[PDB]
Amino acid sequence: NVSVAAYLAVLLGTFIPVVFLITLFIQSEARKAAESGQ
Amino acid sequence: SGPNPNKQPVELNRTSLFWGLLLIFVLAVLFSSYFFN
Amino acid sequence: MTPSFSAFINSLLAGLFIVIIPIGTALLIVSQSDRL
Amino acid sequence: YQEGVLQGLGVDAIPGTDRPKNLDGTLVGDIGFDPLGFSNWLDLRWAREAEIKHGRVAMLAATGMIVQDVYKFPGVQQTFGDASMMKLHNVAVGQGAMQQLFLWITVLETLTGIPAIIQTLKGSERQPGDFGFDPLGCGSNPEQLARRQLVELKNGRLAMIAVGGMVHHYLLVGRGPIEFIKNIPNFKNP
Amino acid sequence: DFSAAVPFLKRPSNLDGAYIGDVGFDPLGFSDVFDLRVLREAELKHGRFAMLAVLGFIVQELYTFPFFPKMAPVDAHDYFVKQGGGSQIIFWISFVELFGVVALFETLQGKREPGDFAFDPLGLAKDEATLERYRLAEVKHARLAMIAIGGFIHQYWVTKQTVLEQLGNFKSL
Amino acid sequence: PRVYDEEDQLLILSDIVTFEETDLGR
Amino acid sequence: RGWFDLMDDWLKRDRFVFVGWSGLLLFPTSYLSIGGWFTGTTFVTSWYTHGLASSYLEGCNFFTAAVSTPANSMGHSLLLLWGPEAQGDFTRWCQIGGLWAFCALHGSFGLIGFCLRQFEIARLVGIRPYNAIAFSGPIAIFVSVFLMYPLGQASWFFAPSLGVAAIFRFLLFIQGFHNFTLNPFHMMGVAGILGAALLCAIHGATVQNTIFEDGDAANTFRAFTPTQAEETYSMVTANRFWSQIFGVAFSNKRWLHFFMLFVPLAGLWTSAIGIVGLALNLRAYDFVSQELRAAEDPEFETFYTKNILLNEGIRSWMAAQDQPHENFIFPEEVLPRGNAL
Amino acid sequence: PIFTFRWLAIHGLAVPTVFFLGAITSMQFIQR
Amino acid sequence: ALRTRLGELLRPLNSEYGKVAPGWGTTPIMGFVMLLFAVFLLIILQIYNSSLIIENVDVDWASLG
Amino acid sequence: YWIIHSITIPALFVAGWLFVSTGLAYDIFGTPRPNEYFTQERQQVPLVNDRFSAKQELEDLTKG
Ligand SMILES: C=Cc1c(C)c2cc3nc(c4c5[nH]c(cc6nc(cc1[nH]2)C(C)=C6CC)c(C)c5C(=O)[C@@H]4C(=O)OC)[C@@H](CCC(=O)OC/C=C(\C)CCC[C@H](C)CCC[C@H](C)CCCC(C)C)[C@@H]3C
Ligand code: KC2
Ligand code: KC2
Ligand SMILES: CC1=C(C#C/C(C)=C/C=C/C(C)=C/C=C/C=C(C)/C=C/C=C(C)/C=C/C2=C(C)CCCC2(C)C)C(C)(C)C[C@H](O)C1
Ligand SMILES: CC1=C(C#C/C(C)=C/C=C/C(C)=C/C=C/C=C(C)/C=C/C=C(C)/C=C/C2=C(C)CCCC2(C)C)C(C)(C)C[C@H](O)C1
Ligand SMILES: CC1=CCCC(C)(C)[C@H]1/C=C/C(C)=C/C=C/C(C)=C/C=C/C=C(C)/C=C/C=C(C)/C=C/C1=C(C)CCCC1(C)C
Ligand SMILES: [Fe+2]
Repeated sequence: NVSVAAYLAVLLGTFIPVVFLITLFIQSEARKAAESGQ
Repeated sequence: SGPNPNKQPVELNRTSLFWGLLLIFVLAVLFSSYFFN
Repeated sequence: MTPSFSAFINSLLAGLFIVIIPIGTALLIVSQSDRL
Repeated sequence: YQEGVLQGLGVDAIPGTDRPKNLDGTLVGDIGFDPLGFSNWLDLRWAREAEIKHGRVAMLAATGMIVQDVYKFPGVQQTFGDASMMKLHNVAVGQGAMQQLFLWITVLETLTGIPAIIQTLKGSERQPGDFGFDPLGCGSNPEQLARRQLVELKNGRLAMIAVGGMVHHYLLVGRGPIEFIKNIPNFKNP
Repeated sequence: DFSAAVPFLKRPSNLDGAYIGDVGFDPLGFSDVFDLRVLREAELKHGRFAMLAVLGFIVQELYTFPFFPKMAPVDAHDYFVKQGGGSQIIFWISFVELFGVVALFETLQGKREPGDFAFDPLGLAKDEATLERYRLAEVKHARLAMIAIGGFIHQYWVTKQTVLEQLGNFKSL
Repeated sequence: PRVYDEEDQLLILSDIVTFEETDLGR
Repeated sequence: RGWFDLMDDWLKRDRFVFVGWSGLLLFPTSYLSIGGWFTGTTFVTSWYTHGLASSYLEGCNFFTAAVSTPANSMGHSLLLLWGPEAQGDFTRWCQIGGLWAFCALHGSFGLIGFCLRQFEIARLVGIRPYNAIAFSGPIAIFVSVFLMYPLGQASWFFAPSLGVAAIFRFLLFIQGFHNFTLNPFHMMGVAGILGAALLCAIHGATVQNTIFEDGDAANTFRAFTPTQAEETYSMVTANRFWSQIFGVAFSNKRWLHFFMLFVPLAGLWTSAIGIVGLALNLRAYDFVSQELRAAEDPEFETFYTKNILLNEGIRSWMAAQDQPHENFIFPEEVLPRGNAL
Repeated sequence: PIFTFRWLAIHGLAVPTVFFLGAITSMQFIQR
Repeated sequence: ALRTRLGELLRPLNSEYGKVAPGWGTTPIMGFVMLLFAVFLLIILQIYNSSLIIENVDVDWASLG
Repeated sequence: YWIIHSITIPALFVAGWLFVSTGLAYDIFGTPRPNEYFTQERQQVPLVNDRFSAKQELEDLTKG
């Protein structure tokens, strides 16, 4: 009944910004850890 | 070519990460009912 | 030529001579008089 | 020059508020009348040029309205109907007579007015309002020329007010100057 | 204020009496914004085209060739646009203007007077005084024909009559 | 036919406003 | 100096009321808009446009008086006083609702002038222009609701009329004909407005309850002076309080104030997007799955279906008097009712 | 003195204000 | 900085950075043209708005044929 | 201050009063009087139907 496109849109529009933000945060933390003493 | 002087590092805070995750999840919750119609 | 276009031209003239020209003239006169 | 009286220093229209600082007997028609502070801030060359242009145009306009009410040129009939003051402007811009007049005065202003006023503002020897137009020897003698300048200024100043009155009386009544003189009572509105 | 033609407007800065026909008439700013040599070249080209155009407007109305139909000059432009003769005339005028470009480039560089193509087969204008008189006559006729060709064309467009056909039986608007 | 503005227009002021420390803050 | 420089100097003078270059647009337009609204709510009727009395002269009070929108016979006309509808007649111009167009247009230009005033005063003072960007929220609200929505609809008639009861009617009319509460953009707008009110109250209480004891008086308003190099309240104490009470707390004052700025602005812009969507009847009116479920199952009922029935009742029982130009005549038999269901 | 921006703005916001107050006070005594 | 044929061909076009005319330049001409453009925009706006009828101009689908 | 405004303000208030009491507001703004909401011929709500004939339509509606 419910469209394939509806589930695809919801899941992708949730995950893609989420993984973008997670990647950016991990990159920033990596820079912080590399510059600081480890 | 050569070394580009305009390169700048990009930083995202943990507060910014959580703000972004909350915004994305809340927008998904809000618009899921309308996308499913 | 139509009454609508005559009204439009008269509206342009009225906006020039009742709004733009008086306010501009008063502003210029007061600005020149009060150099402070 | 034209004497030290009626246009020069020592002649004041008021009892004298120490006179405007930028007004003296050098300029023609300077009776020291300036209740506002126009004189100092405004360029006196540009102001005198504008005054002379307004006066000449007003003299021509007042004489034109008077003659048009008095006499129509041959062939102006069969056309324009009544057309005293303002219906005449509209019907003639519709026909193209005032279009021709506007075109030729545009040529005159572009080729004489703009360059002359620009050069006068830059410090040229030309006095404001002077176009060297004297086909007849009416200004050969400076002694008569100063009086002619004063007469021109006074008649232009009178004609500005006169043509403004003619226009406003026509706006109120729909009646031109000669016809306005003919019937005094207000209630008639043609 | 010594423009010598308009007494109240002063001589223009670069309008010295070097050029023929220089009476100081330049009220608007054009000689101070563009090269005077290029302006004189354009003036002479416009005037020569106008003189030829006025002569053609007279002759075509007075006599048209055994060939081509009997037409008014503007209708003649339209007909020869659609026929092919106008294309030929444009081609040859463009061919001459191709070297006119080089002549104007020289005039920009120098070594060539504006409007001077050294065209004088009959050997007229012998001695400098006759040359100066002919230059003055050429410039005056060029300006007069520049006004006159526009007069002819606009009068034909308004009254739908050709010039000599309009001279008699005027039929005022 | 016959002057340079010499202003950066891309410049942040970028001047740090230093604040002093008192005994209470210490 | 030149005339332009002298005029700029005069307009920038430190007077009681700053004028500026933007004042030349702001003061006349805003003054005319406010005066026209007062004139319409005091004298001008709505009898020939809406079939309503909206003026103090007709007997209305502050709540029921309004400057009503033009007649639906007019399209999206500018309704110029010299325009073909009025042809210079002031009385006919007021009767056809031209005063509403006057107020709306001069008020939009007044909002533009006030935004330019904020920009100009920020430039002259020497501060960042985060005002006139906050005001972009109200500007977008006005543009979407009073300009874009009627332009998308049949005419200016369906724009909000400038009155209290008129605004309430507009609210109920939009709810009935669009189900605007169900619109997600309106939901984001409501969240933004309520969160902004929450932020204002909570920030005021937090600052008032974390002040430093900088005075011996019990009333602590005297303990502050504007020429202070020290903060008047403890940010550390407030952060500790809200971190151990709510689980999270602000640690940066600049981020806190930017957030208090951002929430109402974002809410207003989202609501403006929703109203722009409503302008073309592109509304989140119904859920197709729920309608299909209710059609094939008479025993299936949710609060959404009850809202749909309420909107249908609103439309049916307000169409006749809210749109008199349509000449709607609905018999009592076709009027929806709870018993009729 | 006679003409000032404050003076002109005040009387622009006062002369209609008093006129409208008088009009509304008259509206209060209408037979309605 | 790399030198190229296209770079040296287009170099004079990107050579006079920051070069300005003296005081107020051609500002009155720009203002006059902007005023004409504003009048033109008002004319065309009032034409489709139907607040302005010129002659033989029918802002309507039926004018297509 | 008080000398000029003890004459100007009461006169302006009385003028505002007379703008309504003399019936000039109804004539200027077209607001119908309580006795002229419905005419004998037209007992319905009067509504403008055409934008380009609005002036003539209002003249016909408000003639009686
Ligand atoms: C209904 C709610 C509401 C009202 C009444 C309102 C009103 C105002 N806010 C202003 C400012 C602001 N509003 C701001 C944020 C917000 N404001 C909001 C909501 C509102 N803001 C919201 C939700 C936010 C969050 C984003 C900021 C950040 C500012 C300012 O900087 C500014 C200020 O200084 O305030 C402290 C002033 C703008 C003055 C102006 O434009 O120049 C003069 C007035 C003009 C041009 C308007 C006249 C034309 C109007 C649009 C149409 C006519 C309306 C009639 C006169 C009255 C009709 C009444 C009926 C509708 C009942 C004004 C007092
Ligand atoms: C230089 C002086 C002069 C001026 C300033 C002037 C201005 C205008 C204007 C205003 C711009 C118009 C609109 C106009 C129109 C006509 N003129 Mg003209 N005209 C002038 C001179 C003459 C002469 C000498 C005659 C004449 C004619 C006509 C006819 C007749 C045809 C008809 O029967 O329809 C028409 C329509 C004849 C006539 O009837 O005069 C008794 C004729 O002999 N005009 N004329
Ligand atoms: C500032 C604009 C203006 C100027 C510069 C100006 C100059 C002159 C001069 C030149 C020095 C004279 C000689 C003059 C003569 C008359 N003017 Mg006049 N006048 C101006 C404006 C008005 C207004 C607004 C009215 C008016 C009137 C009259 C009457 C009455 C006759 C009558 O009662 O029938 C006469 C004799 C009234 C009128 O036109 O009646 C409808 C009327 O209300 N004027 N006017
Ligand atoms: C063509 C056209 C039209 C037109 C038009 C025209 C031509 C309109 C022209 C109107 C003019 C010239 C009005 C000026 C009147 C004079 C005034 C106000 C000065 C009075 C002197 C005073 C107050 C004081 C003087 C004095 C001084 C200074 C102080 C001391 C004493 C004293 C000496 C008394 C339309 C617009 C109608 C529309 C139509 O479609 C087409
Ligand atoms: C488009 C078209 C075509 C075409 C075409 C062509 C050739 C169009 C060209 C038209 C021309 C050349 C018009 C000329 C206007 C000149 C004027 C008004 C100057 C007058 C002099 C003045 C005012 C003197 C004033 C002066 C005097 C003495 C005294 C004062 C001082 C001074 C200023 C010096 C076709 C025919 C090929 C057909 C095709 O289907 C379409
Ligand atoms: C008691 C009370 C309780 C609660 C507190 C409270 C609210 C403070 C108080 C209220 C007090 C009250 C009752 C306060 C009310 C005060 C009032 C009624 C002020 C009215 C002002 C009218 C103006 C500015 C009209 C100007 C007309 C103009 C610009 C004309 C415009 C024109 C239009 C029509 C369009 C054509 C063009 C022109 C000609 C331009
Ligand atoms: Fe704060």
